[PDB]
Amino acid sequence: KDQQSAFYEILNMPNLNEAQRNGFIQSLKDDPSQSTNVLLEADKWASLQN
Amino acid sequence: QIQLVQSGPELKKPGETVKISCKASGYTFTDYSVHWVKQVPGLKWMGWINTETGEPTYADDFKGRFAFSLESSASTAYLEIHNLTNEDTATYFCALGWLHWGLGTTLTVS
Amino acid sequence: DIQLTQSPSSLAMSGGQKVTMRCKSSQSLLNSRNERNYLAWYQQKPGQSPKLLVYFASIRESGVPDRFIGSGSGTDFTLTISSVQAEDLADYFCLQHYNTPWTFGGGTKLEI
Repeated sequence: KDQQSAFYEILNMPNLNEAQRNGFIQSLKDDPSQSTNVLLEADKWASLQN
Repeated sequence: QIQLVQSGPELKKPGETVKISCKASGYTFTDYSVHWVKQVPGLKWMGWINTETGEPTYADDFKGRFAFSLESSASTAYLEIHNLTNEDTATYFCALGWLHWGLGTTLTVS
Repeated sequence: DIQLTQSPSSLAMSGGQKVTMRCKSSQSLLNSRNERNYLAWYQQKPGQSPKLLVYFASIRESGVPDRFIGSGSGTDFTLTISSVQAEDLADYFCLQHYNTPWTFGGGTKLEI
């Protein structure tokens, strides 16, 4: 029930790269674990976004 | 591997113009901004440039003689300083945001 | 503008002992969107470019030894070296990237 929250946040990231977004979601599909690691990558690159 | 490489050291006489390049590799260049930092021999943030649109945003202390530009076909950011003075003598860094810093370029005005 | 006031500018070390450096911001660096504190710690050796040690206040960067420990939230942040080694003799400074005018800490020189 925590992984689905990460699915919601990454899927609703405002200005994420669509190819990178599919990679974050696909990594959340292959292994529902590491939910904090993928959200960390998403927040890391979103903070560097233009 | 994310890598930033800058141009070599520069020796300039006062009043001239210097242009510093910064070649990037290892990531999508157009998605993440490039920032410029000045290190006097602390650290002072100069500004950033939008990699997608090319629009630069300068700090208050760098609004006059400084200009940021890009060559997207080569993934290279540029820093141009006009009318060089003695205070411009410093090491200039291009940085992929807060993540990765460039190797640096030492400018000496004399 | 957000101002960064670091801890001391110099520190004398005895090999193995713990060293703590502090970074206080005038305003909170915690982003309500992702609940991250937009502050990073960097190590810079003479004649070399700064290296990222900790990002998002307390998250250690890949490749950094686990003795470099960043912590804190809001306005008070600290970078801790559990057992200072000989290869850690360098300058350290914090950086806030919450607002557009990025500001840097004064710098911390680690020497014997």
